[PDB]
Amino acid sequence: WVTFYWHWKHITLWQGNVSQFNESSTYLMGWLRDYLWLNSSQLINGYNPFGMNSLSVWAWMFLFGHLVWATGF
Amino acid sequence: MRDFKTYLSVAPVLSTLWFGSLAGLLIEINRFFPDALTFPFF
Amino acid sequence: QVIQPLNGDPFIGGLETPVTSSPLIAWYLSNLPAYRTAVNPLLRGVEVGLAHGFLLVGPFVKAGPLRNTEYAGAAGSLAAAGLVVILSMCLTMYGIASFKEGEPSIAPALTLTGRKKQPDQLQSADGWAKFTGGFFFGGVSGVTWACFLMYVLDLPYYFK
Amino acid sequence: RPLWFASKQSLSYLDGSLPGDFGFDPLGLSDPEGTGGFIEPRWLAYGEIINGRYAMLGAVGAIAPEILGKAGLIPQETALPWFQTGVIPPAGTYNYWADPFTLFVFEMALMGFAEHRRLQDWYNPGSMGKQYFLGLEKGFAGSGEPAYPGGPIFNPLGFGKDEKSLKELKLKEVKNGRLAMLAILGYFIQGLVTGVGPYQNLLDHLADPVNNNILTSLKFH
Amino acid sequence: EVKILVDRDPVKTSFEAWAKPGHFSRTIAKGPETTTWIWNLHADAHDFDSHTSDLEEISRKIFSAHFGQLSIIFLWLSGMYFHGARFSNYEAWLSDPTHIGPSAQVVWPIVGQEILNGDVGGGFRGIQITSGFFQIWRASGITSELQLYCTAIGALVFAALMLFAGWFHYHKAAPKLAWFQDVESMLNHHLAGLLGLGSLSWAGHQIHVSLPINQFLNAGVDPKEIPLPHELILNRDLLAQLYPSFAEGATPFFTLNWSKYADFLTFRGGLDPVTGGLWLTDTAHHHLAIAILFLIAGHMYRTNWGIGHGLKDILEAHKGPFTGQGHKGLYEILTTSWHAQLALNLAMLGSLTIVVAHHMYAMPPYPYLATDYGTQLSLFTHHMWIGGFLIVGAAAHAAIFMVRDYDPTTRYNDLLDRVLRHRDAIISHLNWACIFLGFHSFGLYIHNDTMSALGRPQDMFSDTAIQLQPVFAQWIQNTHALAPSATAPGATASTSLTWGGSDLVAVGGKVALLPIPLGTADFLVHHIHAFTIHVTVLILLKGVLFARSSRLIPDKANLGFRFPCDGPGRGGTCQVSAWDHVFLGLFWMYNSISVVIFHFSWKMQSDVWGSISDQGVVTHITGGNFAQSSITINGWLRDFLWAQASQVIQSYGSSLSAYGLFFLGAHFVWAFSLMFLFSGRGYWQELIESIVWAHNKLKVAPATQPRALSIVQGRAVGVTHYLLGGIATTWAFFLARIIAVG
Amino acid sequence: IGSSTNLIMVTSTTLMLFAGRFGLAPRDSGLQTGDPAGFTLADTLACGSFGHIIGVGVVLGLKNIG
Ligand code: CLA
Ligand code: CLA
Ligand code: CLA
Ligand code: CLA
Ligand code: CLA
Ligand SMILES: CC1=C(/C=C/C(C)=C/C=C/C(C)=C/C=C/C=C(C)/C=C/C=C(C)/C=C/C2=C(C)CCCC2(C)C)C(C)(C)CCC1
Ligand code: SF4
Repeated sequence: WVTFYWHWKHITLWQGNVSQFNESSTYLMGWLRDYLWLNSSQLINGYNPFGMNSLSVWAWMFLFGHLVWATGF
Repeated sequence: MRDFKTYLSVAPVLSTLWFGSLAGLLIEINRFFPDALTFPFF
Repeated sequence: QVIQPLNGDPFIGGLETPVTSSPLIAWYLSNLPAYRTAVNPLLRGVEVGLAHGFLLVGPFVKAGPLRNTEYAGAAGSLAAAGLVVILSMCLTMYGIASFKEGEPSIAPALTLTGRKKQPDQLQSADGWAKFTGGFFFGGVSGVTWACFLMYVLDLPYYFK
Repeated sequence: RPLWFASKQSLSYLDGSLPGDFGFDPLGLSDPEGTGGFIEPRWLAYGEIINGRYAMLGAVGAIAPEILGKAGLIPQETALPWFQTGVIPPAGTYNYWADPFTLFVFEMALMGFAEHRRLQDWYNPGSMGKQYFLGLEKGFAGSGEPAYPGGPIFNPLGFGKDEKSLKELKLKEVKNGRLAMLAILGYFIQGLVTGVGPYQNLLDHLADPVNNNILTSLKFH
Repeated sequence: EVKILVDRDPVKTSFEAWAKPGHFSRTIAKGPETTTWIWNLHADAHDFDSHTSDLEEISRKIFSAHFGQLSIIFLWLSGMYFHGARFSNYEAWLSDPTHIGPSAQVVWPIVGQEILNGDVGGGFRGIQITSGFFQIWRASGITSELQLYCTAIGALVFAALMLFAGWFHYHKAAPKLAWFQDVESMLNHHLAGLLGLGSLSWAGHQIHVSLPINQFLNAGVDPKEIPLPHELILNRDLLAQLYPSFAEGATPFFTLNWSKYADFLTFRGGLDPVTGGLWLTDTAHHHLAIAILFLIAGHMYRTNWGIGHGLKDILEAHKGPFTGQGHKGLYEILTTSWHAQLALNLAMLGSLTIVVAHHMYAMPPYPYLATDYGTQLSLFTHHMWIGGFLIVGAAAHAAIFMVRDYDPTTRYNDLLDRVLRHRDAIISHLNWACIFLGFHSFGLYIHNDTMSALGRPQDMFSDTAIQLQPVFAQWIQNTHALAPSATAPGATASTSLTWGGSDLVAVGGKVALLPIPLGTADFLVHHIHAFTIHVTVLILLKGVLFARSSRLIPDKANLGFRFPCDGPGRGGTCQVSAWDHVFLGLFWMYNSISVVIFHFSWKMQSDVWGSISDQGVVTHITGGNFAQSSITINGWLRDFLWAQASQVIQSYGSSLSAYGLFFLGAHFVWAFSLMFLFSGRGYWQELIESIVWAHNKLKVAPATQPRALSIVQGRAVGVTHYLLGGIATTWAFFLARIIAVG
Repeated sequence: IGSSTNLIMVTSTTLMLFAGRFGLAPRDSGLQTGDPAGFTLADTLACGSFGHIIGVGVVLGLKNIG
């Protein structure tokens, strides 16, 4: 929660779009959509059927973390 | 009749009646006094 | 009555089935090198290594990262040899973990009929060491023979 | 005793005591073992008697207006097939003095009286001679047998005072009743297949037998 | 010997047992000493086998509970028919089914929830339904709300009749034990009188009512001007204009000139181009043939007359050298154990529900059902979940049979004994099969993900790469595509449009069905399906086989079917009961069905569903990306979850916002389940001790001493909330995505 | 009628009844009749129904074949 708050507030401040955080952080759907869904496009597009880029390692580690998080279950 | 009233006094039936009455009261209050954010009577 | 108890014994954790105790299946298992108790473990290891190293070359050559290049024949075959270098190594560690220098063979000394049988020398330090050395020699020989057949002598093949 | 399709199970309880007993019970519906509800043999015989009496009324009532209209006795506008008298309004409706639902309510009330009284006789025998009902309750005491109460109201002429005469009349009643409910089922099936009425079916069969049969009627109408 | 054996007035109708909670058993009727009693009161409520040891009372309670369930079902059906009569746009939907969304529920204008009354079309505002009742009513010939009202009233009357019958057959006239054990007459009546006569009556309704009304509807006639269904019965010429064979009556049937009925009884196949569903003549002939087959299949078993078959003799006649005595003794097991029958019937009904979902998606039997994408997705997903739950319950009750009703001293079966003797071989072989399937199904996905992440797309298992083509399934599709040519010459078209050919049915600019291509992606997903099914089978069968004893606990049957553990001994004996095996297999059934429904949704969105242009081209919803993206887990995460969740996360402020709220709430409940799943009772009890001290300080502690939930109850709560959250998440996501874009 | 269908159905029903009566074809019984072999109404109905099924199948197969 702490790092979600920090990262979203700073990633809205750095873009000069603090209104998005000020209007979307008051409800949980704003957290789910404007932070987790919106900022993960380039992460999940690290490798696609059309090729890959330098963010492919972060996509692979993302899925690796999802898998090892689900394995402890 | 005493046994039926005892059944009406059991926990789920009494809870259902009480919470239904409370929900109806709250719904009617929200119809007659809608969109209440402050207490402006004072 | 097709499914019997294991050697007439219903209180042993097993059963006698046509997949387990068929005469043809028993013959085939007894003629395998691992079940040739009276033979030198070096020869059985050589045969096992030859077969396994021969069969290991195909997957590495045909499914390797360089399977579509000119180096498909060599490098993948080398990988197969490398696996043998791994596999024998594992065997060697097993030979150090299980068997000691001063102990005799721990193989069973009886048969199904209950007659006295000389125990297999494979379940011993010297026997397993000889088996592992024969496995390594047979593995590298089989990998070399597979490479020679497919790519040096250029025999016609379907190559999957 | 004559037996028609008697069974070994059926003869274990059908001993000839009931009127019109021929041992016919292939399904064993009157078996006295595990008996309850409406499957009681006494209730089954009572229902057979009541159904037979009602069908003896109905098999004549559903064919008399057609015969009277053919004979020209009373006006032909009231002479209709049984399904054309407002029983089935798609099949035909007649304008009586009352709405059919009003007539249904009147019939329901009158038969509710006349039949809940009979039901309470069945539940409690002799219970309708106790409570005051217009002074007629003295004629509603019964005789202990629900199907045959007797008395001055239901047996005014005193028929069958002798036991052998009573047994013979009971046999005649159950036999004519069974024939009448067979006739009522025939009325229903002939209306479903032909749809011209039972007396018209009889007249068509009499005019020609070959062209008018069950076989030459499967085309329906 | 097969008679009506009924005892009169066994149980007195009174409210005395209503006033006493937990009257059914002894350890519970003593009164609550702790809070756990309350939970126990809701755990042993329907466990009639533990209340009494007499089979007769158990069977009577079962019969009346079935009657109550039927009454509830009839009440629910009456509610659906009423909410289709009032608060619905069925009459508007009848005129324009291709542009008006079905709706049968309207919300009241309170606390701003009236935003859920969406513009579904037809001058109506309300919640769009996906149950497909409108398609059923159109296929039934219903063209007015009065008919729906009459059906609702009739279903209310039938629910009252079912409730009265349930009271009557327990409190007044209860059947005896031998009445229930007459399995032969029950099978005869349920094959000839329930299924056969029901199919015959429905075929009669379709022939006499559904066919002419649907012909008038598909002819463009306005629904209010269509003749009433009874007018086509009284007037045979009205039905004869559409189908001239009706001019001949039933004489072609009685003279075996059935080929004269070839105008309303056709083996056509395919789909109706006008409506996008199966031909109703095909359904009429199908139900007629099914009725004949069931009616001649219901005169098999013996009864009061010597003709017929004996189930005991049939079972005893089948015995082989491998199986020894064979099926002898199974009749006495099945006729004296309700749990074995429940296991068998639950397995069969779950498999039937699964095949029902597959055959409804493959052949839409109702008009304008295939072009309703929401209805198709909802029906497939719902019946998949129902089938999975019933299949899990099958093993759940087989375990109860093995623990409770199994004994070899009496009612001994040789087959079950031989199964229990080699159970280790079965479990180990299935374990190896599960490992092999998991590796060669999911490691391929991992390999594809790694090759794509390493910039090596030529090394993946793709169509443009190393190809794993389903040659067998493609051959089956090709064979069924040419079935009208050689193997089934009496069929005009194929049994479905999902095999092949140039056929394509499109209604109202939307694709109904297409020849579904099969490639490497379908291969990987189907082997993933096989792996998940095999693992669930492994868990459930291991629980069933080891429910009695094992090498760890030789007396596990004495501990019971549903017990937490046997202590921390033997290294730990946690979750050794078969109930815990069911609890574990619930998650795996959830996983398998979730993967199945994800596969179905993505495959039909990419390769089947879409829109038809006036020129003739077809554009799908997701543009056919299943072939290249679904082969990697990243493709499922991005192009399926992330891409299609935009329709459920952006539904706020519109009529689909309830789906977004349910999305968030289902995520919340799924997370909430992990508290029960990951924790243990002792910590919560120790915390409850401090809370109890806090209440006792202010003289407010209750007499019912608060206790933490039991171990088994904690697992049950965890798995229940887990399944609820993880299923409602997919429900909201699917519904919002397929309503917003479909 | 006397047509091919009538002959086939009559022959099939008669043959099935004869097989159930004289041939080997046929703990829960009780129905009694007057014929000496105990060929009750249930056996008559069973043989007639099976013969009707066989004759219907034969008629509808020969109509398609010719
Ligand atoms: C109204 C119904 C009826 C009833 C209740 C009875 C009752 C009785 N009969 Mg009688 N009987 C009837 C009609 C009926 N019968 C008819 C029509 C005939 C002439 C064929 C006979 C001739 C007869 C004989 C020869 C004998 C009896 C005997 C018996 C007794 C034992 C059998 C039994 O349990 O019947 C219970 C029967 C039923 C509950 C009737 C309903 C059965 C199903 C529902 C019928 C469905 C058939 C219908 C035609 C199809 C519907 C189509 C429609 C919608 C168009 C019992 C007292 C035996 C005796 O000892 O007499 C005292 C005996 O030997 N009966
Ligand atoms: C041919 C008549 C017949 C019919 C139609 C049925 C049909 C049914 N039986 Mg079966 N049953 C029969 C004969 C019949 N039975 C016999 C002879 C026996 C004793 C050997 C049994 C023993 C039996 C048991 C022990 C149980 C059933 C159950 C059921 C129900 C399960 C299927 C289902 O719910 O689908 C849905 C089907 C329908 C709603 C379609 C309409 C069927 C109508 C409503 C039923 C009327 C049928 C009834 C037998 C005749 C009326 C009796 C009269 C006195 C009123 C279903 C209503 C189970 C149950 O659900 O019980 C409540 C159950 O527990 N049956
Ligand atoms: C491996 C082969 C096999 C298979 C695949 C099945 C499969 C099936 N059987 Mg079972 N059965 C078998 C062997 C098998 N059986 C044997 C050997 C016997 C003789 C003991 C039975 C006895 C039996 C009966 C008597 C009935 C079934 C029925 C059914 C179907 C259940 C319908 C359902 O899902 O509920 C959906 C709803 C309903 C229609 C069923 C209502 C509930 C039923 C009536 C209750 C089962 C009660 C049973 C008699 C237990 C009494 C215990 C007693 C000893 C105290 C199911 C498809 C039912 C069927 O025929 O359905 C058409 C049915 O009536 N089975
Ligand atoms: C088809 C009908 C069917 C029938 C008649 C039975 C019959 C029975 N089951 Mg079986 N069972 C079935 C299907 C069926 N089962 C299925 C499909 C499963 C897989 C989930 C199981 C798994 C199962 C287990 C794991 C157990 C049984 C046991 C029992 C017995 C007691 C039931 C009990 O007391 O619960 C009474 C009722 C309740 C506890 C209700 C619980 C609430 C449920 C879980 C919530 C459903 C959520 C709902 C949709 C969400 C709405 C939100 C809410 C706010 C309203 C009884 C013989 C028990 C047993 O015999 O014990 C020894 C037991 O241990 N069954
Ligand atoms: C999401 C992650 C996850 C994973 C990966 C697993 C893994 C597995 N489960 Mg578990 N499980 C999970 C979650 C998970 N589970 C949850 C949430 C529950 C709660 C219900 C369970 C409960 C459970 C039960 C009840 C059962 C299993 C079984 C299985 C095994 C069968 C599959 C198989 O062996 O295929 C092969 C292995 C896998 C697919 C795992 C991934 C391996 C990949 C493909 C390759 C890794 C590369 C290679 C090893 C290189 C290593 C690198 C080196 C540096 C070390 C397997 C170990 C079943 C089993 O025991 O049957 C044998 C079984 O009965 N699981
Ligand atoms: C008297 C006698 C006799 C004779 C007898 C006879 C000859 C009889 C006959 C009888 C008969 C003559 C019988 C019959 C029967 C029949 C039946 C019983 C039928 C049934 C049917 C059915 C069942 C059908 C079905 C169907 C349909 C409905 C449609 C679809 C298809 C089918 C086919 C399935 C003699 C001389 C010997 C001697 C003395 C005695
Ligand atoms: S942790 Fe709980 S379930 Fe496990 S052994 Fe201990 S008491 Fe039993």
